Amino acid sequence: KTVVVTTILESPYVMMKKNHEMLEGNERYEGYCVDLAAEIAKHCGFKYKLTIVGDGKYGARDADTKIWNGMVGELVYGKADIAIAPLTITLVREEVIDFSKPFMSLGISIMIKKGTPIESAEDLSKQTEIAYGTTDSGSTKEFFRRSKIAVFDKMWTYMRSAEPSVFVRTTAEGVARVRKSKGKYAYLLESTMNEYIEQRKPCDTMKVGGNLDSKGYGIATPKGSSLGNAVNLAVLKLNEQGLLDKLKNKWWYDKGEC
Amino acid sequence: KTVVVTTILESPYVMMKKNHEMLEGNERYEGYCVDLAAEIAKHCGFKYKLTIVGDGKYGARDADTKIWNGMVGELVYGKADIAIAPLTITLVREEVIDFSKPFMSLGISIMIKKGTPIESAEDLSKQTEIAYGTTDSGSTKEFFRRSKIAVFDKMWTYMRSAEPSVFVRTTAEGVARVRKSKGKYAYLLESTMNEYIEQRKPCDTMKVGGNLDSKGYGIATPKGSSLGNAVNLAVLKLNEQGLLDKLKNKWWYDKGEC
Ligand SMILES: Cc1onc(O)c1C[C@H](N)C(=O)O
Ligand SMILES: Cc1onc(O)c1C[C@H](N)C(=O)O
Ligand SMILES: [Zn+2]
Ligand SMILES: [Zn+2]
Ligand SMILES: [Zn+2]
Repeated sequence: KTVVVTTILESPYVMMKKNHEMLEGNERYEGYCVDLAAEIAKHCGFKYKLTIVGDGKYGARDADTKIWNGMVGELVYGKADIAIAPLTITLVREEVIDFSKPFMSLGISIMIKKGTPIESAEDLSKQTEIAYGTTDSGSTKEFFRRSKIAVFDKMWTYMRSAEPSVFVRTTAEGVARVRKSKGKYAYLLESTMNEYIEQRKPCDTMKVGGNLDSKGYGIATPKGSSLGNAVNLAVLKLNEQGLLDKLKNKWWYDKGEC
Repeated sequence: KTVVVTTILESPYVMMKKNHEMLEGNERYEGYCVDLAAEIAKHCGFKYKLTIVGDGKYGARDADTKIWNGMVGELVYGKADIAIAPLTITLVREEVIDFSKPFMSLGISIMIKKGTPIESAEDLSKQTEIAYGTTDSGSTKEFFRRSKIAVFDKMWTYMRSAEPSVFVRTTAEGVARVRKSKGKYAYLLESTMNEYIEQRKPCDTMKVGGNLDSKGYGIATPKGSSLGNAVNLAVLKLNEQGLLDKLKNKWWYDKGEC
């Protein structure tokens, strides 16, 4: 009956509302994905319940245990019926779950503390004073791990061996490390969120260079789910109507602090 | 079973090779989609024949007969097994055919001669001296037809009633019209092509302003096709391998002549 939506607490997609403690259910959260979830449900005609993924991860398969974690995992093991989050459409994930066409287009990028002498990935690879890393269990980390491109492979070879760890558990943790490391730490994260942070006080971070790749986020459902077809048509319908662009402007730029 | 591939002669996606005269079959053509078709065929393990869409159209549904034309029509009516072309993933099309995840990200844009006083869509809508139109039977013409957004809607009302016709049969016709119109004609087409033409002699056109939307091109197969699954995963693999980006630079900028 009520569709269980797995999502992640990640600003500006899903965030705890100001006085959420005084509210119930879906009304406790606000964000791009909360707005989208409400629309996807309206158009597909289903009641739903927003839920925050238990392990706070996007989703990766543990080689060896072979168990999927994050939102991907909740879909795979049947804990949730659908995932509405900034979840990247990738091959290893599409092999175990279904994705609608993209609702947002983006790519990996470099976030620096303003003033950092770095202008590209090539710059990062060619040096060592400035450490750099990615978010722990997801598509960005897999991108470098699986890359055959010289620059990206050089970066992986360093990152995978760097001590202490250059990987962070969450985006907030990477942004903080960037802000606190006095230009000695750069962060590899998707452009959508790099751009978001660039507009939030203290306005001390910046996105540099072009995107490392081009890809998208999709609404995910368990393989062979009944919701798949309709959510995909809903996504296409809503993008064509301009809602998705309207929502990015709302959560990114209208609410800009810089 | 040799796979019949429907595609369209559209630079730099598919073009007749210089020495096509004494060449046969697939060898007669070259371009981004020619390499892409070879790549996907390789990964999906099938033999194929490139064939040019008979009516030279991307694909639109006649409102009276409800009959589909273009590459979409060839797929719907079983004249082709797969379409490998710069074909845009849209709702009306996704309803009759299947599309893999995007192999290219893009958006509708504005092509001006060069030196013409137009900075954006808003500019076009506020004047009458400079005529502007789109290509027929495709997603761009649909974008404006079904657009509730003030500027785009206003633009449609002008283009629809326009006399003479501001719509063109092919992208080649639109580019020629912009080039010969002494800046009195602006063309609405996708960013991918706008940026391609911008890098080709006589170097007299230019893309102005940002894209009007964000979408993607997908490899299309007829509903319930056996090829669907594999081609989708192959597209994902190729994008992640970095091949699509390799192909983009090859046919767009390495060959750039401006
Ligand atoms: C959001 C976000 O931003 N940078 C990132 O790596 C992520 C996580 C990424 N979207 C994933 O699905 O793994
Ligand atoms: C290519 C291209 O470039 N501008 C355009 O309108 C098109 C056609 C568009 N890709 C379609 O599928 O109709
Ligand atoms: Zn709605
Ligand atoms: Zn290959
Ligand atoms: Zn007719």
